[PDB]
Amino acid sequence: MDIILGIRVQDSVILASSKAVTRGISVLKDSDDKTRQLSPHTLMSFAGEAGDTVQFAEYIQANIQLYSIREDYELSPQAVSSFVRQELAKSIRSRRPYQVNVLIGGYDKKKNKPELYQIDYLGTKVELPYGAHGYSGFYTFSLLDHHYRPDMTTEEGLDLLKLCVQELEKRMPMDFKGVIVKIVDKDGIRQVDDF
Amino acid sequence: RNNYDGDTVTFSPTGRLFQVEYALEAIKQGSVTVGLRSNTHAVLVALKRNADELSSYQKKIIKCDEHMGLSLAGLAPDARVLSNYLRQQCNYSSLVFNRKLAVERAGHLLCDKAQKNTQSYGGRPYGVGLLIIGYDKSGAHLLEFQPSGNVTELYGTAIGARSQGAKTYLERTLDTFIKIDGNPDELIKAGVEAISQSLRDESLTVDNLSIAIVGKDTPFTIYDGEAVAKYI
Amino acid sequence: TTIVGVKFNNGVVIAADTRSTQGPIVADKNCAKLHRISPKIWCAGAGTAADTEAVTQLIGSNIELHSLYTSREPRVVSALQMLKQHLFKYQGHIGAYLIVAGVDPTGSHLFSIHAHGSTDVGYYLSLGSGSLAAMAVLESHWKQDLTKEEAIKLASDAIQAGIWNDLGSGSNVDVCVMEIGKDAEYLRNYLTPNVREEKQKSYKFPRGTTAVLKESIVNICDIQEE
Amino acid sequence: TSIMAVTFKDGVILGADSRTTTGAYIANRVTDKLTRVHDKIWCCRSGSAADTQAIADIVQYHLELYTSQYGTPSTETAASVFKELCYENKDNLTAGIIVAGYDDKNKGEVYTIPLGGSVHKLPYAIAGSGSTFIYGYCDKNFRENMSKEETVDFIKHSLSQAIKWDGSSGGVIRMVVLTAAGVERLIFYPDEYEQL
Amino acid sequence: AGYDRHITIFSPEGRLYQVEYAFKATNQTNINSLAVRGKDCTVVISQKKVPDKLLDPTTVSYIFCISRTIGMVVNGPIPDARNAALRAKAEAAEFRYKYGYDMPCDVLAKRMANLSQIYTQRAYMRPLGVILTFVSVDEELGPSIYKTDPAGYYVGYKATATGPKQQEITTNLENHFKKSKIDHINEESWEKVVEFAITHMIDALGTEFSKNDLEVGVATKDKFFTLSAENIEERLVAIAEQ
Amino acid sequence: GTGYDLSNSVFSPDGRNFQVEYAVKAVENGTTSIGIKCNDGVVFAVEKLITSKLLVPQKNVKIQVVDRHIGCVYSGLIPDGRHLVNRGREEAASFKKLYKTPIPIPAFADRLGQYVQAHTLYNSVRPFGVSTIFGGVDKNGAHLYMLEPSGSYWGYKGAATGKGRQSAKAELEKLVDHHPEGLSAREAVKQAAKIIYLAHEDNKEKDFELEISWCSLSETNGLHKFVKGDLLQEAIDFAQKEIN
Amino acid sequence: YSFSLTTFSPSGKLGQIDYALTAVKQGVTSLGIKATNGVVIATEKKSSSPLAMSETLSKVSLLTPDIGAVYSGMGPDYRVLVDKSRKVAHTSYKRIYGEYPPTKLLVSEVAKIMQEATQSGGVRPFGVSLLIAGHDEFNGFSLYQVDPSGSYFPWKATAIGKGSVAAKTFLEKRWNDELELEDAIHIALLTLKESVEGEFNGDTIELAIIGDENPDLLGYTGIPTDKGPRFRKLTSQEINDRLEAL
Amino acid sequence: SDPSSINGGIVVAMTGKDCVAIACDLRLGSQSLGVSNKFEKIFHYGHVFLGITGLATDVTTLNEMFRYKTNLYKLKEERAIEPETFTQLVSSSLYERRFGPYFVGPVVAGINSKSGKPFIAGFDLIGCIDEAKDFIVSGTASDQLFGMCESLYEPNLEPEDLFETISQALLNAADRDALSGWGAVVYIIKKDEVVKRYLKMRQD
Amino acid sequence: RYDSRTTIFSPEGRLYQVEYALESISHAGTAIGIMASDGIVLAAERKVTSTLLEQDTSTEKLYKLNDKIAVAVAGLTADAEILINTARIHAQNYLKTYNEDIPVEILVRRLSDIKQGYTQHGGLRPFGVSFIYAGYDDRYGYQLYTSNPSGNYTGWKAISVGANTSAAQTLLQMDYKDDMKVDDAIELALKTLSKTTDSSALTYDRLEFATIRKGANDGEVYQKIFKPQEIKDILVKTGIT
Repeated sequence: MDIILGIRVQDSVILASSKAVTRGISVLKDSDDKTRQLSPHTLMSFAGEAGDTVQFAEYIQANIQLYSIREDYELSPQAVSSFVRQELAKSIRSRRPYQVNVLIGGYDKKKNKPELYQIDYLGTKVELPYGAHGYSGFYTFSLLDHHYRPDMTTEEGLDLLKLCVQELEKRMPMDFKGVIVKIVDKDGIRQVDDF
Repeated sequence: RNNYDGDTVTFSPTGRLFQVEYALEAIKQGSVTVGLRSNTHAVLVALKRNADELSSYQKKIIKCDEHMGLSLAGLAPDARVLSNYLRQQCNYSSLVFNRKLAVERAGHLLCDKAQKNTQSYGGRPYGVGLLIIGYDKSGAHLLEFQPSGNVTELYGTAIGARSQGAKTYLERTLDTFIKIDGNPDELIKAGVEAISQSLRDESLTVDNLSIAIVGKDTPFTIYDGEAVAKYI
Repeated sequence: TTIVGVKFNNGVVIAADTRSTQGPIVADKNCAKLHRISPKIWCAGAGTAADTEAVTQLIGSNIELHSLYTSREPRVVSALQMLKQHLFKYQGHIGAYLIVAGVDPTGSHLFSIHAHGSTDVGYYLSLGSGSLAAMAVLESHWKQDLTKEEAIKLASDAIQAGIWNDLGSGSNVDVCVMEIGKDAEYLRNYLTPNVREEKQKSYKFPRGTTAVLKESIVNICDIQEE
Repeated sequence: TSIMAVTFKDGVILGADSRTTTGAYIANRVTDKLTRVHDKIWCCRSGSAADTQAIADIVQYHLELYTSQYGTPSTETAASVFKELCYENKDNLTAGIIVAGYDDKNKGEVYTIPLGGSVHKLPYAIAGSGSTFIYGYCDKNFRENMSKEETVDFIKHSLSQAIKWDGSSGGVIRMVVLTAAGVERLIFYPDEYEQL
Repeated sequence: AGYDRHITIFSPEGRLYQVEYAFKATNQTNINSLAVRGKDCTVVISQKKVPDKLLDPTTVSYIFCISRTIGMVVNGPIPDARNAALRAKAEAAEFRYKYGYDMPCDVLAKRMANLSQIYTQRAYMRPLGVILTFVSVDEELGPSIYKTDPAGYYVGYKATATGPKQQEITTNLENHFKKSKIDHINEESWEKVVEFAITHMIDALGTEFSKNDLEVGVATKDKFFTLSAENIEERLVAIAEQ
Repeated sequence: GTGYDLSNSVFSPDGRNFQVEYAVKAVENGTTSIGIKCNDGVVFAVEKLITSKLLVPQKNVKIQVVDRHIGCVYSGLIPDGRHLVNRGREEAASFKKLYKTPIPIPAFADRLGQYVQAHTLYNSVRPFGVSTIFGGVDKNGAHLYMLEPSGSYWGYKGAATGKGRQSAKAELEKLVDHHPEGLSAREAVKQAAKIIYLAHEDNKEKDFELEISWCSLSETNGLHKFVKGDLLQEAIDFAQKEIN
Repeated sequence: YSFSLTTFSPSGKLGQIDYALTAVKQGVTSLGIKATNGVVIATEKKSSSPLAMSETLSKVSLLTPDIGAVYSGMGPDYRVLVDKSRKVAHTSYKRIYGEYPPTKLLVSEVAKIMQEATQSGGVRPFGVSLLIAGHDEFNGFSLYQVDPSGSYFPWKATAIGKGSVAAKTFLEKRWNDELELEDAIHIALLTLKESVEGEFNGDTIELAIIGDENPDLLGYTGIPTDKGPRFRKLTSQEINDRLEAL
Repeated sequence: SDPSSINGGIVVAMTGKDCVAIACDLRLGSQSLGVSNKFEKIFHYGHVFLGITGLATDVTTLNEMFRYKTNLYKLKEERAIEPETFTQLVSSSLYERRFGPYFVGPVVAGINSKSGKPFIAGFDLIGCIDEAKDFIVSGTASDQLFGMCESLYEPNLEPEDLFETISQALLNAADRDALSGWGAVVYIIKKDEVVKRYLKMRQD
Repeated sequence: RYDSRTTIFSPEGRLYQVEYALESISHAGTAIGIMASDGIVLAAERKVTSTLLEQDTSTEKLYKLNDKIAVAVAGLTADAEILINTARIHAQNYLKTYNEDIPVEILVRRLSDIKQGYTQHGGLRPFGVSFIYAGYDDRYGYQLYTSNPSGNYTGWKAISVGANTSAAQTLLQMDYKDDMKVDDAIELALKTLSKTTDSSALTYDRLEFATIRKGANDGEVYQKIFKPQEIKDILVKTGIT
C-alpha cells in the first residue's frame, strides 16, 4: 500500500506517487498530494509508516532549502541523497525510528544528467535507475526493465510508466485511485496528470 | 573605612559586615509597624502611604495564611521574596503532617533563608524586617526578623520610621496588654495609641490604618476602610 | 574452549588451546587465546571470544599505568579487582570469563573472574565449556608442591584430554610458564596432536579458467606533478 | 551452601562449607565463604557469589575509613552497612549475609541480614540452602554461654548434617574463631567429620 | 600590588609568591619533628605543646593514625592539618580495596604531592599550609620516610626533621651517618630506636622534655600504633640512668 | 591592614589569614558562653542578655540540641550560630540512619570542623563567625570540645568564649586545679552559674538571664535535657552568695 | 596587559606565556642530542640537604615504553604533567589504537594539554618545558621540545634550564651530522660538565637513552613480532664507565 | 533471522606469496527483494582495503564513519595508515556500542609498507582481532566459503594464480546461497598495483 | 579599563583586544598566498632558526585541512594548533554527511563563526592567527581567502600577512598579473619573500611551500608539498643561491 515509482530516462527522472492516504480501515481522502519539492530541481516522493510521512518531508524540505541559501546555489543530488540517508541512520540508532523510504530524483546542473537515488526505510542509499519501495517494487522492477532500452526520452519513459500503473491496478488488492506523475528535468519540476 | 562595603563576604576589622549594618537603616527608611499581643490575641497595625493625592493608599499586610500574616518595614522589593518562601513552609506543614505551623518554627525557617546570601559571594542581606504574628497550639506569638536573620520574641515591638517612640509607649504599658485577654477590641485600641507616637508632622487617619488581628477563635482577618473607622 | 590453571612451587602456568570457535564453525585454526595484561601477568579467554580479548586489552592499559605510578611491577590482585568492579556494573551483560594468573614478589596467584563478578581461588582451576574435561586430569594427577617440569606436563595432558572430549578445543596448545624472578616463557605450539595432511589431488587451474567480463587498472598512488 | 555462627562464653565461632556451586557444577570445592572484613569482624556469604562479593568490598571499605576517622567499629556498626546496600538494591542483588564479630565490651554477637535487608539480633543464625534441613537440630543442641569444645563440636555436627541432606554443602568444614586473643582458624576433613 | 595577592598569577620574575608564603606559615604551631628509620621500624616523634591549662592535656595530638599501618606528623597550622588528614585517610582507604593490596608510603605521598599541585595550579582553591611527613614500614620497600612540601614537591629521606629550629636537628643526623657509614639505625629492636630519637631531640634543643611534651608514634612491620604517655615515661627514664 | 584580606584564603609573608582572625573578633563581641566537662557529664551555661523588658526571657536560648544527646551553645553572631548547628543536625540524623548507633562525640568534632574548613579554603565564600562549645555523654563517656571559627577544635576540661572570657577562664582555672576530676555533675550546675555572674561584670550595663542545660550519665540518663526548677534556683542562690 | 591570562599586551603576546618561560630558566639543565641510531637524553640532579635521597627522585620518567621525557622548571608541575601524559597516551591512543603511539603524535597531544592550561583563565600555564624523545617505525627516532606556550619544535640538539646558553654553543661545536650512540653519550657528558663541575660525577648525574630494543628487559620471551622497549635507562655504574671513556 | 542474514553480502580475502586478494559479491537485497547488482562492499583507505558484510544500514553508516576517521588520522600524522595498526582500530571502534552493536562482519586485507608482508584479519559484530595468514571469510555464506576456500588453497601463490583460486571459490559458494551472487569483483593487490577484474557469472 | 576582557568595549565601540591580536601576527614571520590561473602557491617563512634546528624534514606553518585545501600559518603557533585541528574536523565532516568534499567558502565561514564567538560570549580571550586558505571548487575555480583573528574574512587575488605587511603587499601587487601562471606565482613568491626577510640569505631551510595544482592532470586536484631538494633548484633559477 502507498505506491511510489521511480524510473530514470536520459533527460529526466520521472517520479510518481500515490494519492491514497489511508488512515484506518478507511481511505481518509480520495485525492491528495504526496510528493513535495526539496529544491527547484530535486523532488522527493515518500511513503512508509502512517503519520511519519508528513513530519519527515517537511523536515528534509527545510534542511535542503536552508543549505541552498547558505551556498547561494542549489545543492547536487549526491549531496541531497547522502543528507537524507544520514537522518534515517541516526533514527535507527535512536529510540524514535522513522520508517519512511524515499526516492530523490534531481537533475544535476554541474555534470549534465539526471541522477536517481533509492533510499530505504532502514536508511541505505544506493543509486539505481528503476527504484521503488513497498509492494510497488514487487511488480515493477521486472516490468520497467522489460521494454527499457539504454537510449530513452521523457515520452518513452512516460509510456512505460502508465503501463506500470495499470499492472499494479490489476494484481494488487489496494485502490490507489491513480497516481500523480511529476517530471524532473533541467527546466524545473512540473506536474503532468496521468492515468 | 568604608571601602569594605560592596562585599558581604569580607569581614571588617571589627568583624561586622557593613552590608547588614546598612540594612538596619534600610528598615528605618520604610514604614512603621507596631506589633503587640497577649495569650489570646496578636495584632499588627501598619502605616500605609500615598505619594500623591491620586493614590488609594498601599497595603502593607501580606496574608501568609488563615491563622498567620505579616507586615513589612523597610524595602518593599526585598520583602516580596521573603514572604513567598514563608507561605510555602505553612503550606508544607498542612500538606504532609496536617499540622499548622508555629510562629517560632516559621521564623527559624526564615532565619535560615537570610544566611544563605550572607555566606555566598553576591546576593544581599535583606533590607526589610518583618513582624510575624500567628496563633498556634502555644497561643499568640510575635516575632521580629532582621537583616542578619536574628529572631526575637517580644510581647510587643515596633519597627520602622521613628519606631523607638512606640517601643517606649509599649514599655510603659507593658503589663496592660499581657493582662488583657478575651477582648479583641482592646488590643486593637492600644495599637492605635502606639502608632500615634510614631507619626511625625501627621495624625492618625482611617485610610492610613490597616489592622490585622488573629486570635483563639478568630481566623486571620484584615480590616481596612470602614472597618477601622470605629477604631479611629 | 578449554583453559587450565596449574600452580607450582616457583611460579604458576596458564595454558589454553589456540582453537577459536564461534558457533559450530571454527573461525580460526590458529589464534592466540592467551591475552597479555602486563609483562608477567597473563590471562586466557573462554566463552565469548570478542568480549575476552577487548576487555583484557583496555583494562591492561590501566594496569600498565599503575606499574608506572608505583615504581614496582603490577599486582595480580590489581588486575583481578579492576576487572571485578568493571564486570559488576553491567551485572552479566558482558560475557567474559578469564583465568587470571601471574607472578609477583609476593607470590604466585591464581584467580578466576566471571561475567556476573563471581570468583574462584584454588591451586588448580579450569574454565570454558571444556571445564569439565580438563578438571578430571587436573584432580587425578596433581601433586603438592609441583616442580616446573611437572606443571608444564600436567597442563598440557589436561588440554590434550579435553581435545578428545570437548570439541571446542583442538588444534595447537599454547602455554605460558610464568616463573618468579624470571622472564615468562611463551611456548606457543607446545603440544600439537593435530596434523594438516597433504592433498589427495592438487587443486590448481591455469590463468583464464575463470571468465572475465572486463578488466581495469585502479590506482592507490599519487599522480606526478606534470 | 550453608553458613552459620554460634555465640559462646568466650567469643563467637563462625562455621561454613566451602563449596561454590554455579548451577549444579562445582567451580571450586575449597573456595571458602568466610571472608575477613575487619580486624575483629568477619562476614558469611550465601545467595549469588558475585552479588555478595562486591557488597562485602563496600562494607569493608567503609569500616576501614571508620577505623581511621571515627575510631574502630563493632558488630552492631558492621551489620547496618550491609543492610543499607541490601535494602536499596533489593532486586538488583540477591544476598543473604551473616555478620558475626567479637567485641570486648559486648563479646561475640550475631546479626543476620536476609535477602531484602532487615536488621535482626539473634544469638545464633543459620542461612543458606542447607540451613533449612538442620534448623531443628540447632534449636535443640544450642545452649547459651557453653564450653569452647562443645561449640566446636555443635557447629561441626550441624554442618556435617547439612552435607548429609544437601548436595551443595560439602567441601571441608572450615571455622574462624573470634576471640580477644585474635583469630584461630580450624579445618576438618570429611574423614574426621563425616563418620560422626 | 595585584599580584602577590593572586594565587595563580606570576610576578614580573616568573616566581609564584603564593607558594613561597606556605613555607612561612608552617611554623605557626612552633614544633619540631624528628623521624628516623631502624631496620624493622620507622619512629616518629614530634613535641607536644599544650599551652593552655584549660585543655584536657591528653587530647592534644599532632601524630595521626591515617590508615592501618601508616602514620603522619604535621608541622604547621591546625585548620589545614585537619583537611590534609581527611584527604590522606580517604584516599589511603580508597586505594586499598580498589587495587586490592596494602598501600605504600611512597604512592600515598606522591598522591598528596599531586593533590597539593592541583590546588595550587587552580585559584579556586589554595595551597595548604601544612608540611606533611609520612612514616611507615612498607611490606615491599621496608623502612621509609617521605617529606611532602606544600608546593607539591616530594623527596625521600634517610632521616628527616622539620620545624623552626630544624637546623640543630639537621646537624645531629648528618654527623651520625658520617660516622656510622650507614643509612639507618643499627639498633635492631624498636625500643632502642625510640630512645635514640629522643636523645637527638633532647640535645638539639638543649632541654629535656616530659611525657606531656612528647608524643611518639611507632611504625612496625605491617603495623602502626601510637604510644601512650606512661610508655613514653619508661623511655625518658631510660635516658636518665642507663 | 591593606593586602591579603579582601579574601580569606590569601596568605601573607607571615603565613596568617587576616579575614579569619576578624572572625574571632566577631565571637568576642557576642555573649559570655561557657561549658564545663565533669567525669560523668557536661554542663552548659550562658549569658543571654536582657535587651529590654519587652523581651521575653528564657524562650530565646543560645542552647540548641544535636541528635538527643549533644548539647550545643554558641558565641558570636546569633543567626550564623543557628546555621552551623543546623549542619550538625543533618550529620547527626544521617549517621544515625546508616549505622544505626548515635554519633560518637570525637566523631562529631572531626566532621563540623571540616565544613568550617571548606569555607576557609575558598576565596569566594565567607567563613563562620561563631564558636561552638559542645559535647555530651555517649557510649565512650563524656567528652567536651570548643571549635574555633578558625577551623580548629580540641578537648578541654573547661572552655569559655565571648566578652567575659577573661574572667570566666580564671574561674575555670580554679575548677581544674582544685578538682583534677573535673567536678561532680550536680555541683557543676551551681558552679556554671557562678562563673556567668562574675563574667557579667563586663556586660554590666544590661540585665541578663541565666539558662542552664546539661547532659549527665545517671541524672539526665546519657541524654541532653534542660535544667529547671529547684536545681535552677539553687544555681542562682549559690552564684549570688559568692559574688556578694 | 601582561598580567592576566585573558589580556594581550600593548605590543601583543601574553606576559603569562613569558613568565612561564622564565620559570623553566631557574630549572636544572637538561639537554638532548639526536644521534643516527639512537637519541641520548641527559640531565643532572641537585636536591635539598645531604639527608635527602636523590634515588627516590626521577627527573627521567618514561612516558611510554618507547618514549622518555625530561624537564627544566618547577619540580612539582613535572610529576603531575608526567602523570597526565601517560594517562592520555593510553586512553585516546592505546585503546582506540591498541598499541604504543608514534613520538610525533604524542608530542602534539602534550602541547595541546599545555595550551589548554593558558586558555582558561584562573589556571596558570605549567612551570616546565619538556624534552620528549622516542621512536616509531614511521618518523624514526626524533627529539622534540614542548614549551609551556603549547608549541613544539623538532631539534637536532637543544638544551633548557639555567645552563642553556653555555651548552648550546658547546653543541654547535661538538655535534656532527652522524654520531654513533657511544659517541653521543661522551659528547652529552662533556656539555653537562660545563653547567656544573665540582658536583659532576656519574652517581649524581641521571642518564637514559632511546636506542635499541631489549629482550631481557621485556619481561617475557619467544615472541619476536613485538619489540622490547626502545627506552633503556643507564644506571649509576654505567654512567661512571662512559666518563672514563670520555 | 539476525539483521545481518536478511540483507546479505559476503567477503573473502586470501593470501599468496607477497600478495593478498580481497573479493566480494554485488547483490544488495532487502528481504527477498533485489535492489541492486552494482553496489560494492569493498572500499579502501590508502592502500588498506575494507569489506563489510551484514545489515545494509550499518554497511553504509560504517563506510562514512571509517572514511571520516582514517582521513583525520592521515591529515594529522601526514603518512599512510598501515594494515597492522588498522586491525587494532576496527575492533576498537566496533566495541563502543555494546547495547546496540553494529550488525556487520568486516574483513581487512592489505600489504604493509613497513615490511612488505601480506596481512589479513577477521572481525565479528562487536569486533575482535581474529588472526589468520591463511584466509578470512565473513557474511551469510561464510560457512560455504570456509570449506570451499580451504580446499582450493595451497599456501603461497602467484598474483595471477591466486586470481583463479579466489574466483572459483567465491563463484559457487555465492551461487548456492540465496542472497549473494548477482555479480562479483576481485581486487588483486600485488603490492602497489591494484588490478580490478569483474567475474562473468550467472546473474541470480 | 578597555584593555580588559572581551565583553568590555571601549570608548568608541572598538575593541583594544582585537588590535593586540593582529599585532601578535607580526611576531612571527612572513606568509603569502598568490592565486594564479594554473595553481595557487602558499608560502610561509620560518620564525626561528639555528644550526641545530631540524626543519628540513618537518613543517610547522603548513597544515592539510583535507585533500584539496591547505593553510599557511602566521602568528602564535600555540593559538594556531588548537584551531588547525577543529578546522580539519569540520572539513571531514562535510565528507561524512554529504559525500562531497567541502567548498572552500564554508570551511572559511565556519572558522569566522568560531573566532567571533569567543569574543562575543563569555570572558574568554581571542586567539592571534591568520590563516591563508588556498582551495579548489569546480563552481568557483581557484579560490583564496585569509582570516583575521577578529572573526571575519576577505577573499583576495594575493595576500600577505606576517612580519613586514606593507612592504610585502607592495611587492606582491607590483608585478601581480591578471592572467598569470603558477610558475609565475612561484617566482613572485621567492622575490617578495627575500626582501621582506631581514636575513640577507634565503635558503631551503628558511622556506616552506605547498602548491595546489589542477594543471597536474585535469579531473584530479593534487596537493604537492615541494620537498627540500625542489626549493634549492628554483633558488638557482631566480639567482638567490
